[PDB]
Amino acid sequence: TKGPDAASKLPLVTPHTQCRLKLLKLERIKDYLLMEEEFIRNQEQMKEERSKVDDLRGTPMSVGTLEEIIDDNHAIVSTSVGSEHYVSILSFVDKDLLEPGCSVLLNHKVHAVIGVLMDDTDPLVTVMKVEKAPQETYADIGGLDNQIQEIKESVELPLTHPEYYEEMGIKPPKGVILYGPPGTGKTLLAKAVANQTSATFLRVVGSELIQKYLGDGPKLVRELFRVAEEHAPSIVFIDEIDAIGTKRYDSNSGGEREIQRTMLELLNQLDGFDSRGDVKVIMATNRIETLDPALIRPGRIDRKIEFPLPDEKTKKRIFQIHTSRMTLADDVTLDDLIMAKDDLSGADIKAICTEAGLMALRERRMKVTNEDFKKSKENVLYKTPEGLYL
Amino acid sequence: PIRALDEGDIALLKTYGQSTYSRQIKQVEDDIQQLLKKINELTGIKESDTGLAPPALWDLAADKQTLQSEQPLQVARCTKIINADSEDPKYIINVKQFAKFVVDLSDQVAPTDIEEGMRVGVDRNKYQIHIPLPPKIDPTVTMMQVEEKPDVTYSDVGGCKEQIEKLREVVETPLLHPERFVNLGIEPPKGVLLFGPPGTGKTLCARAVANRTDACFIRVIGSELVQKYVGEGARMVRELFEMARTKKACLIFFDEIDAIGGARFDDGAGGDNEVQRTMLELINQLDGFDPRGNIKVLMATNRPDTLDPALMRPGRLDRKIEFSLPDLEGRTHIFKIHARSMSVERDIRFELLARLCPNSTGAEIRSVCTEAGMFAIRARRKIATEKDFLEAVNKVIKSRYMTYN
Amino acid sequence: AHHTDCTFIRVSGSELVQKFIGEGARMVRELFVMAREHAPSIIFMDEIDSIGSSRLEGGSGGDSEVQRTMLELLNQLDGFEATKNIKVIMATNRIDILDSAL
Amino acid sequence: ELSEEDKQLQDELEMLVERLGEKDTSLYRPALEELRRQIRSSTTSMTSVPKPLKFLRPHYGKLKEIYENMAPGENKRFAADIISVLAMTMSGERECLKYRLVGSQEELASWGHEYVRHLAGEVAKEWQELDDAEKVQREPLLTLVKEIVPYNMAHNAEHEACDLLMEIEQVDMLEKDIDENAYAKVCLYLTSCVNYVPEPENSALLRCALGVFRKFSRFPEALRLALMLNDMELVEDIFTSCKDVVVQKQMAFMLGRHGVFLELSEDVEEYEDLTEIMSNVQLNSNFLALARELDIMEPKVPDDIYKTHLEDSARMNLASSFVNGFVNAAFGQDKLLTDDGNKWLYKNKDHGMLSAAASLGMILLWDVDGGLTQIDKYLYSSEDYIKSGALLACGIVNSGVRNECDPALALLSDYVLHNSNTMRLGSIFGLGLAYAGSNREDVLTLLLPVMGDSKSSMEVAGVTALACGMIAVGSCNGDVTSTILQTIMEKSETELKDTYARWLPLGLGLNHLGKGEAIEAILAALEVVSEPFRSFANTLVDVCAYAGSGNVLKVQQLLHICSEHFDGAHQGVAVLGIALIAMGEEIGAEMALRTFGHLLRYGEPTLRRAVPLALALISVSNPRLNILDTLSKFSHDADPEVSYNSIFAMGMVGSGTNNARLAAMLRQLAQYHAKDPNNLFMVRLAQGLTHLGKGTLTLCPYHSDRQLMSQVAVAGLLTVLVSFLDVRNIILGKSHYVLYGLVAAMQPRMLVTFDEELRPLPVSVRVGQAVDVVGQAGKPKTITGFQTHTTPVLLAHGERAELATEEFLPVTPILEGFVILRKNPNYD
Amino acid sequence: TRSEYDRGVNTFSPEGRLFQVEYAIEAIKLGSTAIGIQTSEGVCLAVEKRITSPLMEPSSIEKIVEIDAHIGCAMSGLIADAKTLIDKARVETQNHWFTYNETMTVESVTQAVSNLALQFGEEDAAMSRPFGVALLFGGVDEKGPQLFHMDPSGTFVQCDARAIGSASEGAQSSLQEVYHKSMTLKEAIKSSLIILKQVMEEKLNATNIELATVQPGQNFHMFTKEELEEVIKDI
Ligand SMILES: Nc1ncnc2c1ncn2[C@@H]1O[C@H](COP(=O)(O)OP(=O)(O)OP(=O)(O)O)[C@@H](O)[C@H]1O
Ligand SMILES: Nc1ncnc2c1ncn2[C@@H]1O[C@H](COP(=O)(O)OP(=O)(O)OP(=O)(O)O)[C@@H](O)[C@H]1O
Ligand SMILES: [Mg+2]
Ligand SMILES: [Mg+2]
Repeated sequence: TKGPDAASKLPLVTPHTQCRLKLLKLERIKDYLLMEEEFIRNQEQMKEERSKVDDLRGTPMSVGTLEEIIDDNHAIVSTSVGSEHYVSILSFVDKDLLEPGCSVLLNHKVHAVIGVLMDDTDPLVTVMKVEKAPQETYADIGGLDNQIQEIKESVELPLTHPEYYEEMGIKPPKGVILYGPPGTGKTLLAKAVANQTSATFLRVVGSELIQKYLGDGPKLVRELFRVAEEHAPSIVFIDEIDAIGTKRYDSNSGGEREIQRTMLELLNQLDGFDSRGDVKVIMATNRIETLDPALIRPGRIDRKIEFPLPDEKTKKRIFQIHTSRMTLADDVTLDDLIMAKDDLSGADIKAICTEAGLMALRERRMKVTNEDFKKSKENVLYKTPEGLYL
Repeated sequence: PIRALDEGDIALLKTYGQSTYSRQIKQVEDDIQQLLKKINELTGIKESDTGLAPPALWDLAADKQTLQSEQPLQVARCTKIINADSEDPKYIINVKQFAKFVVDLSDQVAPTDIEEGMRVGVDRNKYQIHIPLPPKIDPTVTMMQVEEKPDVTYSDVGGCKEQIEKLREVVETPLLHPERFVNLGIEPPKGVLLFGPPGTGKTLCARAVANRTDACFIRVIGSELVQKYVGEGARMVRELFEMARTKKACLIFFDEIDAIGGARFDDGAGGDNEVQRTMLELINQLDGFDPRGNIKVLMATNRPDTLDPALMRPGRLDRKIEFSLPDLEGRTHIFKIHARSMSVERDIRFELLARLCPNSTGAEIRSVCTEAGMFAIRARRKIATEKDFLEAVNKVIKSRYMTYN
Repeated sequence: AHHTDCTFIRVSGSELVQKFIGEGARMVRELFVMAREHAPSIIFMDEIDSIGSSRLEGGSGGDSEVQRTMLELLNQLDGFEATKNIKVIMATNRIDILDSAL
Repeated sequence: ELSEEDKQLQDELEMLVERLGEKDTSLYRPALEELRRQIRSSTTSMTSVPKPLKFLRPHYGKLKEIYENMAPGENKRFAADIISVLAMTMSGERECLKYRLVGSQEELASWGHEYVRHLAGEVAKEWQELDDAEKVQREPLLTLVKEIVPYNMAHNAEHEACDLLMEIEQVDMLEKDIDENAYAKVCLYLTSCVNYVPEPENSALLRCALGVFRKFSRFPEALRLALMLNDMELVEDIFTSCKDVVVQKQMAFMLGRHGVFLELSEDVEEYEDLTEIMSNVQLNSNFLALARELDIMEPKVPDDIYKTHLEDSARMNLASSFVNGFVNAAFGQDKLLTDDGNKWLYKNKDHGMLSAAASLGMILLWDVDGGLTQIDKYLYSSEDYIKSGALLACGIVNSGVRNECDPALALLSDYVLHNSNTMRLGSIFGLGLAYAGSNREDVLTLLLPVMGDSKSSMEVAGVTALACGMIAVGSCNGDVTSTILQTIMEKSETELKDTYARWLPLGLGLNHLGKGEAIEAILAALEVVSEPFRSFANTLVDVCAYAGSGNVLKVQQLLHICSEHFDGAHQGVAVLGIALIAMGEEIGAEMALRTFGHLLRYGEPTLRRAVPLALALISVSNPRLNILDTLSKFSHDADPEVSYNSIFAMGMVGSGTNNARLAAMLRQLAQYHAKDPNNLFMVRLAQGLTHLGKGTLTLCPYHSDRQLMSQVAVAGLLTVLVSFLDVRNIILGKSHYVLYGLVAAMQPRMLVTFDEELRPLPVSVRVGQAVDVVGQAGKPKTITGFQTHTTPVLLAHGERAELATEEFLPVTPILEGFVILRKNPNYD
Repeated sequence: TRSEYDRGVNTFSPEGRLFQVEYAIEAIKLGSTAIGIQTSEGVCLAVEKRITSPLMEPSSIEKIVEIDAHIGCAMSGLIADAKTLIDKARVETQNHWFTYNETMTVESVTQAVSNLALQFGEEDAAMSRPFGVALLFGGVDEKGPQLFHMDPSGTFVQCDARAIGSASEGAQSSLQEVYHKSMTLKEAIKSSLIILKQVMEEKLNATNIELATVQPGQNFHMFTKEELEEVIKDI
C-alpha cells in the first residue's frame, strides 16, 4: 500500500486565445513556481550516529537475493553470480521484514546482510510508468459520449464515488477493451483517462512484454502486475494488445510457444487462481476478432467498447475541436466536408485541418478558407462494382 | 505555380498577424517549463527505504560482530566422504558454481554429524568445514504453496453438479474417507484435468477445492516453471514433487498447463526443447519407475488438444472432467448465486433470464448481473429491476431472427 | 539527408527483423530513443512493406513477430507521449499492401 | 526568387522612394499619394504578407531621413503616416504611434485591423512608460483609445478593448461603446480578470463590470459584483434602485445566502416579505421540505456512521455527541438526545457536557421555536456545563436566521458577565455565532465590556474576541479594534502565552477580513507587543486582511516567514495564511497545494502541523484525491499533532459529502488508532464531518459561482483552524466547544425553485460539472456530463444546474440555492 | 472434434449421432414458445407471438394455423419449413378425405408429416437438410381430443401437454406441475396462459399471444381479440 503515484500536472489556462487574461493566469502559475523555487533555496540555505552507522555499512554495498533466512542473526544470501554465502545479519537491518527472494543488501567484503532494498523494480517496468500527464482532457474528444461514459463507469466512478457499487453489492468492471478501425479515439480515451485520473497509470504496448530469453516475458508480465498492485488504484493500458493475445493455435515453433506462454501469464494475472487487487486494465485493439476468447473473456475484459467511424454530428464535433485553435475565416462552412459520406476518422479530420492550414500558409495567408479546406480534404484522404446492386 | 516563403514572408507572418501579448505568453510558458525543471531538480530524489530499523534497536560494537564470526562461510554439499579412511576423514565438497574441493573439519564439535550431502558451511581461503546447514528449500517452490484459503466455497459454483461431484470424489474422498475405497478394493484416480470453454468454473472449482481441503495445496505458477539455464525448469518440477512427497497428502494445481508443454514435435522448435524437457520431467514424476505417493494433481486448461498425449494419458490425468456450458437450470442457479448480494427487486424472473442467455458461461452471467447493476446506477436508482437485467442481457450476451419465428 | 541539418537516421529493408523473439520491437524502441536524444531527427525507412504490411491472422502461416515489430513502430509513431521533433520518411514501391494502421 | 509582377512592384516602389529622395520638391505629393494607396490596398486586404510592406523594409531608414529633411507641410505628415505603417513591421524603439501622432489623423481603420491592434498595444506600452507628468502628451493617446475601443467593439474584439482599457488603467469608457449585444462577453471577461489582478485594479474592474450590468438593468449580477466589493452602500443602492419586485425577492435570497442584511425603511413595496426572505425565516421549512423530498428524515445514530458492527469511558462518548450533532444537523429530529434525552447529555464526564448540549442546538439549526422548546428543557440544570451548552445551543439555533425578536440576545445576555467563566464561555460564543454577519452595535456594546475585568480568564477574553470579530466581520468597527488592542496591550509576556490569546489577534483579523491594505494602521499600532506574540499577531492579522485576495506578494512574505528557522508559531499561522489568501482563484489553489507538499517535506514540525489545516481550508467540502491522498499518507505520522490535523483535514475536505472512499479511510484509520484515544476522537470527528447533515450541508466559504466569499463562513473556519493550531490544549481538552464555530459555515448545498409567490415549482434541470469547451476570452461555461433531475436537488462541488427546458426564465443566471423562476412568455 | 461428422446429414459420428439433426433440433429453440394441452373436453394451443415492431399486421405471423376443420398446428422454427410442413399436412388431410371419405386422425396426419420430414438425404424422395421446425398438431377425432408433437428428426408422439420453442425447457416443468388428466378446457386455457405469462419477457395483454381450441364439436376456433381479452382479464 505505497499509495497512488499520480502524475503532477499544472493548472490549465481556460482562455486559449492570446489575451491579457491568459497572461495573468500564466503569470500567476509562474509566480507561484518562483515562490516555490525560492522557498526550496531558502530551506537549503538555512540548513552523527546515523553517519557513523552508514560508515560502518559497506561503502560499495552489493545487492544479493536472500534465501532461507536462518536463526535470528544468520541467513543464506546469494551473490547474483550463482554463489551463495552463509552471511550474518547486523542489528541495523529491520528483521521481521526479510522474506526469501527479497533483494537484500550485503556488505561488499565481509558479505553481511545490512539492507533490504525493497524497491527492486526492473527498469523495463519502471520506465512504463506515467509521471507526466498528457494534456488531452475529455474536452478534446469530440463525440464518443457513450464510450467516455463506459470508461468513466469503469475506471473513474469506482474511485470518485465508491458508494454506488457497495450500495448494491456489485463489483465494477475491472477490464475494458477499446476496439475499432485505425484511428477513432482509442488512444485518446486512454490519454484522457491518464490526464484526469488520480491512479497510477501504466502505459504498455503488447509488443513490449515479449522478451528475448526464455521465461522472461511471463516474468515481466508478473512484475508489471505486481507493481500495478502495489500501487493502487492503478490502471494498466496495454495499447495494441493483438501483439500478444492473438488466437492460441497449436504451435510448431518455439518463439510462438513462448509468446503464447506470455499470453497465458497475462491471462492468469487478469483472472487467475488467487486474486486481483484494485488494478484496472484497458487494452486497445484494431482487430478484435483475432484475439483469443480466453483474453476477451468477460471475467478479464468486462467491457468491450467499439470505436466506429464517426457519424455526422460527431464529425462536426471533431472539426469544431480541431479548428477551435485555428483562425478560421468567415468564408468556411464546415458542413460540406461533414456531409460527404466517406470514411473519416478523427485522425483524418485532424490531418485535413493541418493540411488546410498548410495550404493557407503556402498561399501566404494565415487565415484558412473554404477552398483551402476542399483542397486539403481531396489531398489527404488516400483510400461494390457499379450497378451490381440496383 | 507555388512560390516558396522567403525571408520576408516568414519575418512578416511572425510579426503581422500577431497578438500584442503573444511574445509575453510564449516567454512566460517557457519560464514555467524551466522553473518546473529546476524545482524537480532541487527536491528530486526521495530516500529509497533501505530497510534500516528504528534507532535504539541497533547495537553498535557490531563492528566486533563483523570482525569476529567474520567467516562469511560459503555453503557446500559433501558429495563424498572419501570413505573416511577410518581416521583422517578428508571430506569432499561441491561448492556450486565455483569448484570441487578436498577439505577437512575445523572446530567441528561433532565430526560425526557430517553425513553426505548435508550442506556444510566452508570458509573462503582454507575450505575447512565450520558448521552444517539444513537442506535447501528453494524459496520459489516454498511460496508456490497456498497458505491463505481463498473465500470460495462449493456454493458459489452453480450449474456444475456432476463435475463438482467427480472433483470432490477424486480430490477429497480418498483423503477424508479411505475406508470405502479400501473396502471396495478400488484405488481412486490420482489426477484430474478440468477442461472447458474459457470461463466455466474451472479455476473457481480449484479455489473451492483449496478452501475445502485440509491437506497441502500447491498452486503452480506456470511461468515460474519456465526459465533460462536449461535444466532449471526440470529441477524446479523435481523439487516441487519432492516437497509434495514430503507433505503427508498433497494436491498440486497446475493451472493453464497449456503453457508448460504441448505436443513434443520439435522440428523448428530446437530452441523450445527446454519447456518440453521440464514437461517430460513432470510426466515422469506423475507416473514413471517409482510410486508417486499421496500426491493428487489438478490440471486446468481451456484447450486440452494442444497437450501432449503422454501427459493426457489416463495414468497421469485419470479423471478428465469437462466443464460444459451450463444448462438452463445451471444458468438460473448462477443468476441466483450472483444476484444474492445485489439490491434487486423481489420479483425478477431469473428463469426467464437464464432462458434469454443461451450458450452463455458463468462468467458471462456474472457480467450480465454486473451490467444490470451498472444500468441501475446510471439512472440514480438503488434497486435494479427486471428491465435493467433485460437491458444487461441485451448488452452483454449479444454485443434479426425474423426467419425463425 | 545531404541538405538537412537535422540528425538523419536510416532504417531500410529488414534491419529490424531478428530471429530472436521480441527483438525487432526492442530495436525500434532503441531507435526512437536515439532519435529523441539527437532531436530534431529525420528517420528514413526504405522498403517499409518489408517491415510493415497488411496483418495476417495469427496462425501457423503468419509472421506474428514481424507484425509485433510493426505494432511497436506504430506505437512509436503515434501512441502515448507523442514524438517531439522526430519526422519520418517511409519509402515503398507498392502502397496497396501497407497496413491501414501505418 | 520572386515573380515577374512581384519584381515589377518592387521596382515601382524603388522608383517612388528614389523620387522622394531626389530634391525636386515638386512631385513629392503624387509619389506619396501612390505609396499610400499601395500600402493601404495591401494592408486592408487579407494577405498576411503585405507586399509593399515587405519591399519597403530596406528603405525604412531612408524614409526616416526623407521625413526629417522635408520642409514642414502637408507632405510631412502625409509621409509620416507611411513611416508609421511601415514601422508596424520593424520596431524596437516603438515608432508606429510616435509617427502616427505627427500624421494625417485619418480614420484609424483604413490601414486594416492589424495596424489597429499594433497601435493599441503600443498605446498601452507608451502609457506605462509615461510618468505622472507629461499629461499634455497623454491626451492624444486617449484619442487613439477612443478610436480603438469602438473599432474593437464593432469587430468582435471586445476582449482586445477590455485589455487596452484595463492596461491603460481607465476602465470607464466601456459604458459608451457597450451594447446590449456585448455586456455579457465584456462583464464575464472583466470578472475573470478580477481574480488575477491586484488592487486597486481589482476594485476598478469590479466597479466597471458593475456599471456595465447596471446600464442594462442586470440587477442580480450587479449585486453579486457589489457583494464581491464588501461595500454595503452599493448593495443598498442596487436593492433599492429597482422597480420589479420579483427580482428584489431574488436579490433578497442572494443577500440572505451571503451574510448581509439590509435595514430597509417603511418605503419599499413589500418590506416585510423582503426582510423575511433576507432573514432566512424560511430556511428551516425549505430544508425540511428538501429532506422529505429525498427520504432522509430518519435520524441516524453514531453507530450507523461508525459502522463497527460490520467489518466508552469519557472521550469516545464526546465524539459520539459531536458526530450525532454533525450528522443530524438542522433536521430537528434525533434519536440519542431527541427522544430518550438526558442520556447523551449526561455520562459525558464533566467538561464534554458543555459541547454535548450544544449538539442539540446544531440538530435544531435554523429552527428557533423548536430550539427554544428542547433547549429550554435542558436550559435549567443543577450543573453549570449543561446551562452553558444550552446557551451555546440557543446561539447555534439562531445562527444564520435573523429573527425579528432576539431570543439569543435576551437569553445569552442574561448570562454574559455571569460569575462563572463557563456560562460566560458559552453565552459569549452563542452570541458570537448567532449574530455573526449582523454587525449590530447593541450586541457589541454588551460583549466588548467583558474582555476587561478581574473575573475573566484568557478563555473568556479570547472567546469574547472571537465573538466580537464574528459579529463585525470585515467592518473595521472602531470599538472592536480598540478593545482588542487594549486587551493585547494590557497583558504581560506571561499571561500572553496561553494559546487562548491567539483569539485576540483572531478577533482583529476577523474584524478586518478582506480589507487588505487598509490594515497598516493595526499592524502599526501593534508593534509594541512582546516578540513571541507579535510575529503571531502581525502574521494572523495580515493573512486575515488578504482573505481570498490572491496577493502573490503576501504569499511570498508568508513563505519567507516559513523559511526562517526558529528552532515560531507565526510560521504555523503563515501556512494557514498561504491557504487563506489563495482559496479564491482556482489556479492559485493547486499551486498552493504543491507549495504545501514542499512544506510537508522541507519543513520543521511547527509548519508541518499547519500544512494539514491549510489543505483543509483550501478545499472545504471538496473531496479531491490529491488532498485526501496527501492527508491519508500523513494520517499515520509519528508526530501526534500532524496526525490529528491530518485526520481532521480529511474530515473537513470531505465535510458534507458522504464520500465512501473517505468513510472507508476513516474506518480503517479507526481500527488503526483504536488503542490511541486521542486519534480515535479525531477520526470519529472526521466521520461526523464527512456525514455532516447527512449529505445536505457545505462548509465552503464560497457560494454564488464559487466567486462570492461569505465573510461569516471564513470567520468560523478561521476560528476552528486557528484553535487547531494548538490542538493538544485548545480542543483536545478544555475548549472543544470551539468546533461549533463551524456553524457559521454550514449552509445548505441545494437548489430549490419557486414561482413568483414563494411557492415551490418542481422543474427539470441538468446538473453537471462546471466545464467549458472554448473560453475564447468571454464565452460562457456550458455544462458537460449532463444528468437530468427535477428540482429540488442537491448540487455537489463543481456542479451547476441549467434549466433542462425553456419553460421558465431564472431571475438570476446562477442556479444555486433558492431561485425564483418567471414563467417564460415566449413559449414552452 | 465435431468437424468431420456434422458437415453432412449422412455422416455418423463415432457415437452414432446425426449432428445435423441435432442442429435442426437446436434451431427449433430460436422460435417463440407454444404450449398445447390435451383435455377430455378438447385441445388448446397457446403461442407467444413475437411482434418485432408495429406496422406488421398480426395476420402474417402464422404460429397457429388450421389443418382441416378438426386440427390445428402450433409451430416453432423456420417460417419456410413451417410453411412446407403445414402445406403437406393440409394436402394429406384433404387427400385422405378424398380417398376414404372421412377425416384423417390427428395421429395419422402427424405420421404423414413425419414421413415427409424423415427424408433428409434419402435419395428417392427434394430436401437436403432436416426441417428445422417442430410442430404441435392438436385435433379431435374418433378417439377423442388428441395432441401430437413432431420434431425435425421426424419423430412424433402424443402428448397430454407439451411446450415447444424458446421457453420449452422452462415451460414443460410448469406444465408437469400444473397438468392433471381431469382438467376442463377452460382450466387448460387458464393454465397455459399463466405459463405463457411466466415465460414471456413481454407483458401478457391482448396481442403478443395467440390462442386456439379444437373441441368435440365446433371446429378449430382461433380466439379473436374479444375472447383473448376476456381470458386475459382473469388468467
Ligand atoms: N473522437 C475524436 N475526437 C477528437 N480527436 C480524435 C477523435 N478520434 C480521433 N482523433 C484524433 O486522432 C488522432 C489520434 O487518434 P487515436 O490515437 O485516438 O487513434 P487510435 O484509435 O488509437 O488509432 P490506432 O489504431 O492507429 O492506434 C489525434 O489527432 C486525435 O485528435
Ligand atoms: N458455474 C459457475 N457458477 C458460478 N460462477 C461461475 C461459474 N462459472 C463461472 N463463474 C464465474 O466466472 C468467474 C470464474 O471463472 P473461472 O476462473 O472459473 O474461469 P476458467 O473456466 O478457469 O477460465 P479461463 O481458464 O479460460 O480463464 C467468476 O466470476 C465466477 O463467478
Ligand atoms: Mg492506438
Ligand atoms: Mg482459470
